[PDB]
Amino acid sequence: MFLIHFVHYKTILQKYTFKFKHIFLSIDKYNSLFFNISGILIWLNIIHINIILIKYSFFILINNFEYLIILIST
Amino acid sequence: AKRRVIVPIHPTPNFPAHFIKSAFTTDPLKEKQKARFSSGGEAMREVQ
Repeated sequence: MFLIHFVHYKTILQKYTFKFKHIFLSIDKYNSLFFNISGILIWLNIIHINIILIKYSFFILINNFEYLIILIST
Repeated sequence: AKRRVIVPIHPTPNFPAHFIKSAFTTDPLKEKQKARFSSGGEAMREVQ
């Protein structure tokens, strides 16, 4: 039987906060140092030189993977 | 004549199109010629 009619209180208080980072926030990426390329030399069958900026080059990279390439002041 | 054959390189994640046409030639009478030069942003502005 029913004796009464009432209004339904509830305590919805969130007072605690637990947020956990999903895994992919910590995954790696590939980051690189970046300087302005002053020049480039490519050689595979035939050598080719491109010069963007002529200055005394303070750093030089050599990379052999497919074609021989030399990145000047890179 | 035992004519030498060279198989084309297609563009690759490290080997873009212009790198290929400029650093690689499929006709081997054109090998061992000499260096070609090109210009970039500033040296192009000077020469042009």
